[PDB]
Amino acid sequence: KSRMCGYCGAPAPYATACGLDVCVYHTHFHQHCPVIIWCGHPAGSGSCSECEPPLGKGTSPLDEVLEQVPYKPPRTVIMHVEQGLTPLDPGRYQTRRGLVSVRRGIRGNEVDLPDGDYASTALLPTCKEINMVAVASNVLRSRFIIGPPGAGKTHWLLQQVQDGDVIYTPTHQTMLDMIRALGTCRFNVPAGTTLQFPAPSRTGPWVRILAGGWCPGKNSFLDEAAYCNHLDVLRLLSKTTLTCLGDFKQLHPVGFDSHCYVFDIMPQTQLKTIWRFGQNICDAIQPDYRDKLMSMVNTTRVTHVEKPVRYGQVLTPYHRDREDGAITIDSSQGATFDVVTLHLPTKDSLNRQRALVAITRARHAIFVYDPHRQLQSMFDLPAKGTPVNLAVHRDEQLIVLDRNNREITVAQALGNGDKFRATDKRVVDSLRAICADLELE
Amino acid sequence: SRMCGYCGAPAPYATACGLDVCVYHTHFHQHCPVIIWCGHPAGSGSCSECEPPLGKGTSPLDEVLEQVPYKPPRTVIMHVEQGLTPLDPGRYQTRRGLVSVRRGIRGNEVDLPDGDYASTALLPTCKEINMVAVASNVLRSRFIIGPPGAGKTHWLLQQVQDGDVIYTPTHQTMLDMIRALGTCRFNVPAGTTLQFPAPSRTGPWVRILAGGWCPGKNSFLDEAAYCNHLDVLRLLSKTTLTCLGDFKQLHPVGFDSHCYVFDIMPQTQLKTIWRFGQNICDAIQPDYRDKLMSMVNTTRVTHVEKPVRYGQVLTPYHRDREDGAITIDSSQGATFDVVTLHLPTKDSLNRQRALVAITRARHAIFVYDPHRQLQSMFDLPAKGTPVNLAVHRDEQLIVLDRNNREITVAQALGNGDKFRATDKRVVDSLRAICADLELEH
Ligand SMILES: [Zn+2]
Ligand SMILES: [Zn+2]
Ligand SMILES: [Zn+2]
Ligand SMILES: [Zn+2]
Ligand SMILES: [Zn+2]
Ligand SMILES: [Zn+2]
Repeated sequence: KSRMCGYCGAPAPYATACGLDVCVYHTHFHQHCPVIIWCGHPAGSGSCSECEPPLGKGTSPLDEVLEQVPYKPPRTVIMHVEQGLTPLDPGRYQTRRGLVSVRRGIRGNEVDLPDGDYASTALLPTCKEINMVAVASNVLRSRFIIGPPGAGKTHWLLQQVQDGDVIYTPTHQTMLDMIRALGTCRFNVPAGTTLQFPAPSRTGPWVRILAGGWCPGKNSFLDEAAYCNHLDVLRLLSKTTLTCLGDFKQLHPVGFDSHCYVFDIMPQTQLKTIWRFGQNICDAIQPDYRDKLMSMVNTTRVTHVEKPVRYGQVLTPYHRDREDGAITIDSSQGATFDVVTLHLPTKDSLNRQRALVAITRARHAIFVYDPHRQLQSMFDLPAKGTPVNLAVHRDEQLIVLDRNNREITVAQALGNGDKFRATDKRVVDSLRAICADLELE
Repeated sequence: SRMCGYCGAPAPYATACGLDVCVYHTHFHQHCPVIIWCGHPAGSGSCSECEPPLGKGTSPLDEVLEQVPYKPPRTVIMHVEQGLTPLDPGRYQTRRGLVSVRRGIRGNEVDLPDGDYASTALLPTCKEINMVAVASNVLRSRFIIGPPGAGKTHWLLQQVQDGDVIYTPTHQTMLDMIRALGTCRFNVPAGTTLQFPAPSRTGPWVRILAGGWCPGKNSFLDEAAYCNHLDVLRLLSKTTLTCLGDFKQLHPVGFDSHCYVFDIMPQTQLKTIWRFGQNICDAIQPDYRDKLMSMVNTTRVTHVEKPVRYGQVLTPYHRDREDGAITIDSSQGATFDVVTLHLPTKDSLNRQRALVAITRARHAIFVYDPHRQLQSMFDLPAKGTPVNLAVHRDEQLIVLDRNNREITVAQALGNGDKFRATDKRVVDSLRAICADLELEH
């Protein structure tokens, strides 16, 4: 029945409002939110003889991380205490006589408060289940795998996960992405997803949304780690070690300056062999990666157009510029296409991470429309030729670009004696069907 | 009431082979005996009606039947009791000539009042064959010659409607059809030693050729040069066909060549090849009218002086199979990345079986021909490939450089030549292995 302190796992009679469990000493070293102490007041408040002592800065990295998660206090609901029953929700409240926990009874909700009216604040779930001792060691027992785009980190996970293992992943979407590279996996469809999830096949490794806390398994993995909420990572490292796959040079987490500090003190190894694009792309993105990248595939065509084009998937920075099937660059992390157009109509719109992702989505050809010459400032991606015939869909119509980017017909492509380049199944199926009809007409 | 298979007139008799004959045609089926007005077979001077001698028939059918000799069954005894016998349904020749043994909720449903009659069963060989309609229906059908790797089965997907039917000659061919189709109705055959998917019942049908005709809108014949001559006739007794095949690949088992009907149908040939290089295309071009064009890189040809075991090993004779090698005839419609042709026995290679063997692999073929059998049929020179092949041996991925030297994937990454595979399991190994080289070393 006794809680241990999340900073100093000594006995923890108290709790922050956010709410981490603190000991008698650490009540004055959590400047992130108030902590009510032995007297009815919060520490630091000059309200009496006990809350008079001043607060101090905390030495934990947890403190430094809360500096980017501002405390939004919820408003006081009031505590109407029966004989022992009260009409309130789950529990974990700070009244005025110390911490109070109301427990789920189906014969009413029971509290160990004598009959009266007490003003009560709900505790947040921000630092619940965080144990900074456990984190301190576990992080040193964990590993981080830098998978650049197209190095197949997401695949190495498959040739290593076993069915008693748990895979954590940050968003509903990345969750789904992982379900499908696995196939048979166990999971729960998140409350309030706006997507359609397969059937939870009940004989596979587990897949869980990072925000769900820790769940026991044998080995645990963190998918798209450099992107994950800092506090939910810590909630994991308070209970297990982790095998972390991600990339610092792509997108940062959505409410934070950079990636969580725990990855910076892990041992880090980086995949160097790339299965998705040509060496010219690899060379363009090399500055962001320590070890040399070696491309297993052909030169990816690079073309810089003067006026906008619509070849392949169109990627664009800002939502307002999306036309006719295009998508945001951010929404394309993890995705792969044969051909992308990089659509840059709006100025000061392309940050270095957003540029990385975009020039590494395509396999065979990228078309860059960069009137404000933004991309040259971050990546040296010179125009590059391929002596092949590109095949891509556009408005459900197979079109063919020759080695000089002229739209020609399937028939003319067979005439010019250059091979077709394409990987997408539907493109390749349209391509093979059409060549049949040409011969049988 | 039954018409005649030769002569669509009232057919009150029937050959031993299952073909309904009129009164005229009784004397013109030299393939097997048939019984007349009396109890005797014509020809046999053994009565007062069977004295006139037999005549040669003038249908192509008679000509086909010269290739399936009549094997007459040992005479069963038909125990007619209750009007029911304990023999299996069909047609028999008792005492009385024509007697039909039906389905029955009673069990058998026989006429011929009770007694115990020596019976002979008719075979199912010419059952439901109407040469009149065949004659008229061939001239309405079409034949698509699809050389190996022309993807004839792909053009078929792009034409078939849900009411259409697709016949196919073997269990294996049916499977491969079903998988290329996806959504398709079928019944798994009885006795199958293979693993069929679940018969999605919202698709075009897919039936086994020996399962006779079944209603449908448009019908199709798969690997038509390979199909049983008489089973094809059964189809042309009821509908027109669209036939996809290759006369220059295997013959139907137990026949000289393909069924004559394809010779009097219009024929067109696919010219575009998606499987092997133009070197292999040139090697087989004598067997095809129209020029073959390859859409893929050269295939390596290596003539070995010792037997090897690189890739999938093909060999003509069951006797020579060792360590997972497969006969050449088992490999029609299969595709591999690398094949080894294992030619250790003399006079083993007809022309069809070489055509098949040398058009199975995508990227490399190794020939072991110490009896120099192949040269007599196909000019298959040696050709080099500036690449590193990859293939499994015995659960172990081995790599061959551009000089056919086994190397390690480590060394492969060093010689700076791209890898060349397509098989999924091979490519996943290659990937997993390159991961482990940079991750654990
Ligand atoms: Zn403490
Ligand atoms: Zn706090
Ligand atoms: Zn106080
Ligand atoms: Zn007749
Ligand atoms: Zn017969
Ligand atoms: Zn007679």
